[PDB]
Amino acid sequence: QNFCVVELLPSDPEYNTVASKFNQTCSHFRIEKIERIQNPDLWNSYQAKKKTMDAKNGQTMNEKQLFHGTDAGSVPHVNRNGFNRSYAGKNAVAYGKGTYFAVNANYSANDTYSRPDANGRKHVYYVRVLTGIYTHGNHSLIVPPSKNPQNPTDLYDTVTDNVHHPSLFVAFYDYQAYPEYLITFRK
Ligand SMILES: NC(=O)c1cccc(NC(=O)/C=C\C(=O)O)c1
Repeated sequence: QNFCVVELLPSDPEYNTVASKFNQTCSHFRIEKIERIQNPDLWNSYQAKKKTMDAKNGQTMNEKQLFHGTDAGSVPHVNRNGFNRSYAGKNAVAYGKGTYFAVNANYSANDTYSRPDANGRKHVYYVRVLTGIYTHGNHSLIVPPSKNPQNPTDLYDTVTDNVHHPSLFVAFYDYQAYPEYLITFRK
């Protein structure tokens, strides 16, 4: 429930990694700051989920770093809780009801997701997400579908808009995502 926020200096390698990724598609924005969110209990629950996923998915690289735009007022909620059940920015559209994450930052930089606040600042997290093994989503999902109807325990881990060339992923569970970095920027 408790956490720390550490601002990255522009000259730190970590700053540059995050900024470079963001700027692949968001170079016309101006980055005001980049912070690392340190929430030990959330990190520990996320690592336990990764350890379980890594034990079951074979060679799959279960983790992706993806983007999530949100309004200024959701930042304290995400910082304490991650993208949990009460997170007001969960969405229910063509790929299911859950939390939506973008492969590319420009998608999250849309004003609909990273709403500019009264000072014009926009907020996009760069999030460790356990994408695991995924399939094509659909509007009815609140959890991902089962992989094999002949042994329906094991579900897909996430769903996506396009299995072989994804642009977004939907995660349905708490502790499937860790809000590692917060990028504050403007137009
Ligand atoms: N909030 C986000 O940054 C984000 C990331 C990826 C996708 C979306 N999209 C949606 O919330 C809804 C529908 C969709 O893309 O088709 C938002």
